[PDB]
Amino acid sequence: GAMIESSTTIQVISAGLPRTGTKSLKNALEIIYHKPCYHMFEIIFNKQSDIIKWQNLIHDSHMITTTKTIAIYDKLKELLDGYIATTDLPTCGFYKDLMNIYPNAKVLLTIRDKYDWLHSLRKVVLPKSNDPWKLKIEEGDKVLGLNSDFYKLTEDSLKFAFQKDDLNFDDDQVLLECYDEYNRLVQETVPSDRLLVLRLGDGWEPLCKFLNVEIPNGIDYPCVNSHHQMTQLTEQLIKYKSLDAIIHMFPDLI
Ligand SMILES: Nc1ncnc2c1ncn2[C@@H]1O[C@H](COP(=O)(O)O)[C@@H](OP(=O)(O)O)[C@H]1O
Ligand SMILES: CC(C)NC[C@@H]1CCc2cc(CO)c([N+](=O)[O-])cc2N1
Ligand code: NA
Repeated sequence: GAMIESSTTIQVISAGLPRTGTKSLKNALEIIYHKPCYHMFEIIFNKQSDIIKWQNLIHDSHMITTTKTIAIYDKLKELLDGYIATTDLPTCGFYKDLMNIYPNAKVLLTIRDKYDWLHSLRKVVLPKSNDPWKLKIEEGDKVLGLNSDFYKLTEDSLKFAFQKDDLNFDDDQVLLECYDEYNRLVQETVPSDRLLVLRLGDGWEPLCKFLNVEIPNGIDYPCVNSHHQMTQLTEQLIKYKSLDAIIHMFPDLI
Protein backbone atom coordinates (compact mmCIF):
# COMPACT_ATOMS: atom_id res chain seq x y z
CA GLY A 1 0.00 0.00 0.00
CA ALA A 2 0.93 3.67 -0.17
CA MET A 3 2.64 5.40 2.73
CA ILE A 4 0.51 8.10 4.35
CA GLU A 5 1.27 10.64 7.07
CA SER A 6 -0.41 9.55 10.28
CA SER A 7 -1.40 11.99 13.01
CA THR A 8 0.47 11.62 16.33
CA THR A 9 -2.61 11.40 18.54
CA ILE A 10 -4.51 8.55 20.16
CA GLN A 11 -5.93 6.48 17.31
CA VAL A 12 -6.57 3.26 19.19
CA ILE A 13 -7.95 2.80 22.71
CA SER A 14 -7.59 -0.73 24.02
CA ALA A 15 -9.92 -1.57 26.90
CA GLY A 16 -8.44 -5.02 27.56
CA LEU A 17 -7.34 -5.92 31.09
CA PRO A 18 -3.76 -6.87 32.01
CA ARG A 19 -2.72 -10.44 31.02
CA THR A 20 -4.84 -10.48 27.86
CA GLY A 21 -2.10 -9.82 25.30
CA THR A 22 -1.72 -6.08 25.97
CA LYS A 23 2.08 -5.98 25.64
CA SER A 24 1.97 -7.89 22.34
CA LEU A 25 -0.72 -5.45 21.18
CA LYS A 26 1.41 -2.46 22.31
CA ASN A 27 4.28 -3.86 20.24
CA ALA A 28 1.99 -4.50 17.26
CA LEU A 29 0.59 -0.95 17.33
CA GLU A 30 4.12 0.48 17.45
CA ILE A 31 5.07 -1.66 14.44
CA ILE A 32 2.05 -0.29 12.53
CA TYR A 33 2.22 3.36 13.59
CA HIS A 34 5.92 3.95 14.32
CA LYS A 35 5.02 6.01 17.39
CA PRO A 36 4.73 4.94 21.04
CA CYS A 37 1.81 3.13 22.62
CA TYR A 38 1.02 3.51 26.33
CA HIS A 39 1.20 0.43 28.61
CA MET A 40 2.11 -0.27 32.23
CA PHE A 41 5.61 -1.09 30.91
CA GLU A 42 5.84 2.54 29.73
CA ILE A 43 5.44 3.60 33.36
CA ILE A 44 7.74 0.97 34.81
CA PHE A 45 10.59 1.37 32.35
CA ASN A 46 10.28 4.91 30.96
CA LYS A 47 8.04 7.13 33.06
CA GLN A 48 7.92 6.34 36.75
CA SER A 49 7.31 10.06 37.24
CA ASP A 50 3.83 9.37 35.78
CA ILE A 51 2.80 7.24 38.76
CA ILE A 52 1.69 10.17 40.96
CA LYS A 53 -0.14 11.76 38.04
CA TRP A 54 -2.18 8.64 37.35
CA GLN A 55 -2.85 8.32 41.07
CA ASN A 56 -4.13 11.91 41.22
CA LEU A 57 -6.31 11.32 38.17
CA ILE A 58 -7.89 8.24 39.70
CA HIS A 59 -8.38 10.12 42.98
CA ASP A 60 -10.36 12.85 41.18
CA SER A 61 -12.15 10.53 38.70
CA HIS A 62 -15.29 10.05 40.78
CA MET A 63 -16.15 13.64 39.87
CA ILE A 64 -16.36 12.72 36.18
CA THR A 65 -19.87 13.31 34.84
CA THR A 66 -18.90 19.89 33.24
CA THR A 67 -16.14 22.04 34.76
CA LYS A 68 -14.42 19.32 36.80
CA THR A 69 -14.65 16.93 33.85
CA ILE A 70 -12.63 19.27 31.65
CA ALA A 71 -9.81 19.50 34.19
CA ILE A 72 -9.65 15.71 34.41
CA TYR A 73 -9.79 15.31 30.65
CA ASP A 74 -6.98 17.88 30.31
CA LYS A 75 -4.79 15.78 32.59
CA LEU A 76 -5.53 12.57 30.65
CA LYS A 77 -4.64 14.31 27.40
CA GLU A 78 -1.41 15.58 28.95
CA LEU A 79 -0.40 12.11 30.11
CA LEU A 80 -0.98 10.69 26.63
CA ASP A 81 0.70 13.45 24.62
CA GLY A 82 2.91 11.95 21.91
CA TYR A 83 1.30 8.49 22.05
CA ILE A 84 -0.75 6.87 19.28
CA ALA A 85 -2.59 4.30 21.39
CA THR A 86 -3.38 3.14 24.91
CA THR A 87 -3.34 -0.36 26.39
CA ASP A 88 -3.30 -1.90 29.88
CA LEU A 89 -3.71 -0.48 33.37
CA PRO A 90 -3.91 2.27 34.34
CA THR A 91 -5.49 3.50 31.10
CA CYS A 92 -7.95 0.74 30.34
CA GLY A 93 -10.52 1.73 32.97
CA PHE A 94 -10.68 5.19 31.40
CA TYR A 95 -11.86 3.85 28.02
CA LYS A 96 -15.14 5.80 28.11
CA ASP A 97 -13.44 9.04 28.87
CA LEU A 98 -10.79 8.38 26.24
CA MET A 99 -13.55 7.82 23.66
CA ASN A 100 -14.84 11.30 24.49
CA ILE A 101 -11.42 12.96 24.35
CA TYR A 102 -10.49 11.18 21.12
CA PRO A 103 -13.75 10.85 19.17
CA ASN A 104 -11.90 9.59 16.09
CA ALA A 105 -10.12 6.78 17.92
CA LYS A 106 -11.20 3.18 17.50
CA VAL A 107 -11.60 0.81 20.43
CA LEU A 108 -10.18 -2.67 21.00
CA LEU A 109 -10.98 -5.27 23.63
CA THR A 110 -8.50 -8.04 24.24
CA ILE A 111 -9.93 -11.15 25.93
CA ARG A 112 -9.10 -14.77 26.77
CA ASP A 113 -10.25 -17.71 28.86
CA LYS A 114 -11.04 -16.40 32.36
CA TYR A 115 -9.11 -19.13 34.25
CA ASP A 116 -6.04 -18.69 32.07
CA TRP A 117 -6.35 -14.96 32.76
CA LEU A 118 -6.59 -15.44 36.52
CA HIS A 119 -3.66 -17.88 36.59
CA SER A 120 -1.55 -15.41 34.62
CA LEU A 121 -2.63 -12.48 36.82
CA ARG A 122 -1.70 -14.41 39.99
CA LYS A 123 1.78 -15.16 38.64
CA VAL A 124 2.66 -11.64 37.55
CA VAL A 125 0.41 -8.81 38.70
CA LEU A 126 -1.57 -9.86 41.75
CA PRO A 127 -0.29 -12.91 43.64
CA LYS A 128 -2.27 -13.98 46.69
CA SER A 129 -0.95 -12.40 49.89
CA ASN A 130 0.25 -15.78 51.23
CA ASP A 131 1.98 -16.83 48.01
CA PRO A 132 5.77 -16.99 48.59
CA TRP A 133 6.28 -15.76 45.02
CA LYS A 134 4.93 -12.37 46.12
CA LEU A 135 8.15 -11.79 48.05
CA LYS A 136 10.22 -12.46 44.93
CA ILE A 137 8.14 -10.00 42.92
CA GLU A 138 8.66 -7.39 45.65
CA GLU A 139 12.43 -7.97 45.61
CA GLY A 140 12.57 -7.59 41.82
CA ASP A 141 10.34 -4.52 42.02
CA LYS A 142 12.83 -2.83 44.36
CA VAL A 143 15.58 -3.39 41.80
CA LEU A 144 13.43 -1.44 39.32
CA GLY A 145 12.82 1.40 41.77
CA LEU A 146 9.16 0.53 42.29
CA ASN A 147 7.81 1.16 45.78
CA SER A 148 4.48 1.15 47.63
CA ASP A 149 3.14 3.96 45.42
CA PHE A 150 3.42 1.63 42.45
CA TYR A 151 1.38 -1.05 44.25
CA LYS A 152 -1.20 1.56 45.23
CA LEU A 153 -1.53 2.61 41.60
CA THR A 154 -1.92 -1.00 40.45
CA GLU A 155 -4.63 -1.68 43.01
CA ASP A 156 -6.44 1.62 42.56
CA SER A 157 -6.43 1.35 38.78
CA LEU A 158 -7.82 -2.18 38.95
CA LYS A 159 -10.54 -1.00 41.36
CA PHE A 160 -11.27 1.91 39.03
CA ALA A 161 -11.58 -0.43 36.03
CA PHE A 162 -13.90 -2.74 38.00
CA GLN A 163 -15.81 0.22 39.48
CA LYS A 164 -15.33 -1.06 43.03
CA ASP A 165 -14.80 1.03 46.18
CA ASP A 166 -12.87 -1.87 47.64
CA LEU A 167 -12.00 -5.35 46.48
CA ASN A 168 -10.91 -8.58 48.12
CA PHE A 169 -7.79 -9.09 46.01
CA ASP A 170 -7.20 -12.54 47.55
CA ASP A 171 -10.62 -13.80 46.38
CA ASP A 172 -10.48 -15.64 43.03
CA GLN A 173 -14.27 -15.72 42.63
CA VAL A 174 -14.47 -11.95 43.05
CA LEU A 175 -11.75 -11.38 40.44
CA LEU A 176 -13.34 -13.77 37.94
CA GLU A 177 -16.74 -12.11 38.34
CA CYS A 178 -15.16 -8.68 37.87
CA TYR A 179 -13.32 -9.85 34.75
CA ASP A 180 -16.49 -11.19 33.15
CA GLU A 181 -18.51 -8.11 34.09
CA TYR A 182 -15.84 -5.74 32.81
CA ASN A 183 -15.62 -7.45 29.42
CA ARG A 184 -19.40 -7.61 29.15
CA LEU A 185 -19.73 -3.91 29.98
CA VAL A 186 -17.19 -2.84 27.33
CA GLN A 187 -19.19 -4.71 24.69
CA GLU A 188 -22.47 -3.21 25.93
CA THR A 189 -21.03 0.32 26.08
CA VAL A 190 -18.95 0.74 22.93
CA PRO A 191 -20.90 0.88 19.66
CA SER A 192 -20.03 -2.22 17.62
CA ASP A 193 -18.86 -0.15 14.64
CA ARG A 194 -16.21 1.32 16.92
CA LEU A 195 -15.16 -1.94 18.64
CA LEU A 196 -12.97 -4.90 17.67
CA VAL A 197 -12.79 -7.81 20.10
CA LEU A 198 -9.44 -9.63 19.90
CA ARG A 199 -8.93 -13.06 21.38
CA LEU A 200 -5.36 -14.23 22.05
CA GLY A 201 -4.01 -15.78 18.87
CA ASP A 202 -6.07 -13.67 16.45
CA GLY A 203 -2.90 -12.04 15.08
CA TRP A 204 -2.55 -9.25 12.51
CA GLU A 205 -5.44 -9.77 10.12
CA PRO A 206 -8.55 -8.58 11.98
CA LEU A 207 -6.60 -5.76 13.61
CA CYS A 208 -5.11 -4.42 10.37
CA LYS A 209 -8.47 -4.66 8.58
CA PHE A 210 -10.14 -2.70 11.39
CA LEU A 211 -7.43 -0.02 11.19
CA ASN A 212 -7.27 0.15 7.36
CA VAL A 213 -3.55 -0.64 7.29
CA GLU A 214 -1.45 -3.23 5.49
CA ILE A 215 -0.26 -6.24 7.45
CA PRO A 216 3.39 -5.49 8.28
CA ASN A 217 5.51 -7.33 5.73
CA GLY A 218 7.59 -10.23 7.02
CA ILE A 219 6.88 -9.45 10.67
CA ASP A 220 5.12 -12.04 12.82
CA TYR A 221 2.47 -10.84 15.24
CA PRO A 222 4.18 -10.26 18.62
CA CYS A 223 4.13 -12.96 21.29
CA VAL A 224 5.72 -11.52 24.41
CA ASN A 225 5.14 -11.22 28.16
CA SER A 226 4.27 -14.81 29.11
CA HIS A 227 4.20 -15.45 32.84
CA HIS A 228 7.17 -17.79 32.31
CA GLN A 229 9.16 -14.93 30.81
CA MET A 230 8.15 -12.61 33.65
CA THR A 231 9.27 -15.21 36.18
CA GLN A 232 12.66 -15.32 34.45
CA LEU A 233 12.86 -11.51 34.44
CA THR A 234 12.11 -11.40 38.18
CA GLU A 235 14.73 -14.02 39.00
CA GLN A 236 17.33 -12.28 36.83
CA LEU A 237 16.64 -8.88 38.45
CA ILE A 238 17.12 -10.49 41.84
CA LYS A 239 20.34 -12.20 40.71
CA TYR A 240 22.04 -9.23 39.05
CA LYS A 241 20.48 -6.41 41.12
CA SER A 242 20.03 -4.15 38.12
CA LEU A 243 17.98 -3.81 34.98
CA ASP A 244 20.84 -2.65 32.78
CA ALA A 245 22.86 -5.80 33.47
CA ILE A 246 20.16 -8.00 31.92
CA ILE A 247 18.03 -5.81 29.65
CA HIS A 248 19.65 -7.13 26.47
CA MET A 249 18.40 -10.60 27.46
CA PHE A 250 14.76 -9.48 27.01
CA PRO A 251 14.73 -7.70 23.60
CA ASP A 252 11.01 -7.44 22.69
CA LEU A 253 9.61 -7.58 26.20
CA ILE A 254 11.51 -4.51 27.39
N1 LIG B 1 0.60 -13.68 20.27
C1 LIG B 1 0.17 -14.36 21.41
N2 LIG B 1 -0.40 -15.57 21.33
C2 LIG B 1 -0.80 -16.20 22.42
N3 LIG B 1 -0.67 -15.70 23.64
C3 LIG B 1 -0.11 -14.49 23.82
C4 LIG B 1 0.33 -13.76 22.70
N4 LIG B 1 0.85 -12.58 23.15
C5 LIG B 1 0.73 -12.58 24.47
N5 LIG B 1 0.16 -13.71 24.91
C6 LIG B 1 -0.13 -14.05 26.26
O1 LIG B 1 -0.79 -12.92 26.85
C7 LIG B 1 -0.37 -12.83 28.25
C8 LIG B 1 0.32 -11.52 28.50
O2 LIG B 1 -0.63 -10.45 28.41
P1 LIG B 1 -0.25 -8.97 28.90
O3 LIG B 1 0.83 -8.45 27.98
O4 LIG B 1 -1.58 -8.25 28.75
O5 LIG B 1 0.17 -9.01 30.36
C9 LIG B 1 0.53 -14.00 28.48
O6 LIG B 1 -0.25 -15.10 28.99
P2 LIG B 1 0.39 -16.21 29.97
O7 LIG B 1 0.91 -15.48 31.19
O8 LIG B 1 -0.77 -17.11 30.28
O9 LIG B 1 1.54 -16.83 29.24
C10 LIG B 1 1.08 -14.25 27.12
O10 LIG B 1 1.66 -15.53 26.95
C1 LIG C 1 9.66 -7.74 38.86
C2 LIG C 1 8.80 -6.70 38.15
C3 LIG C 1 8.91 -6.88 36.64
N1 LIG C 1 7.41 -6.80 38.61
C4 LIG C 1 6.53 -5.78 38.00
C5 LIG C 1 5.13 -6.40 37.85
C6 LIG C 1 5.00 -7.10 36.51
C7 LIG C 1 4.64 -6.11 35.43
C8 LIG C 1 3.40 -5.58 35.74
C9 LIG C 1 2.46 -5.37 34.72
C10 LIG C 1 1.20 -4.84 35.01
C11 LIG C 1 0.28 -4.64 33.98
O1 LIG C 1 0.85 -4.90 32.69
C12 LIG C 1 0.90 -4.52 36.34
N2 LIG C 1 -0.29 -3.99 36.66
O2 LIG C 1 -1.57 -4.52 36.12
O3 LIG C 1 -0.29 -3.02 37.52
C13 LIG C 1 1.83 -4.72 37.35
C14 LIG C 1 3.08 -5.25 37.05
N3 LIG C 1 4.01 -5.46 38.09
NA1 NA D 1 9.50 -1.43 23.33
